[PDB]
Amino acid sequence: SLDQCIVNACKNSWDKSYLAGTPNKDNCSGFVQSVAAELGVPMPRGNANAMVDGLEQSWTKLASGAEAAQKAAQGFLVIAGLKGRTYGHVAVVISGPLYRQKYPMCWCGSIAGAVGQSQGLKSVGQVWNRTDRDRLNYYVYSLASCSLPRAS
Repeated sequence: SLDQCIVNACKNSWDKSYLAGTPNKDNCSGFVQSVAAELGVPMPRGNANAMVDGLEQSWTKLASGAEAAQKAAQGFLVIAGLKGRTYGHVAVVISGPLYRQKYPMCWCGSIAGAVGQSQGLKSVGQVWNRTDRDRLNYYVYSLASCSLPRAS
């Protein structure tokens, strides 16, 4: 794919509650935490702003959304993130055609409701406001999370 393991982790994480009592579909940071936990990727703790701060300090940053999609297609966990004045947002980037040839497809939950939610059917350029989508950071983990295709 080779992002099938990541897509699977997204699907599995959608109905989980990383923070007890708070469905991940209603909590962007919790959703990403559950995905990372399933994949065995260490993550900074906390809300979206805190996670972005941690990723900024420790993870390789990609140059573009196009590169983000390519890395996800190679089996890497790639997080799109941007800090907010009051609330930030984070999302998992997956492989797929770029929206407006620029913005990669994603999975994310959000307390905002539908506008901040994507089950792989929206891009980061639809979830984030127009004044934010060109300001996103894309962080990739140092090792691929996905495995070889099935042997048989």
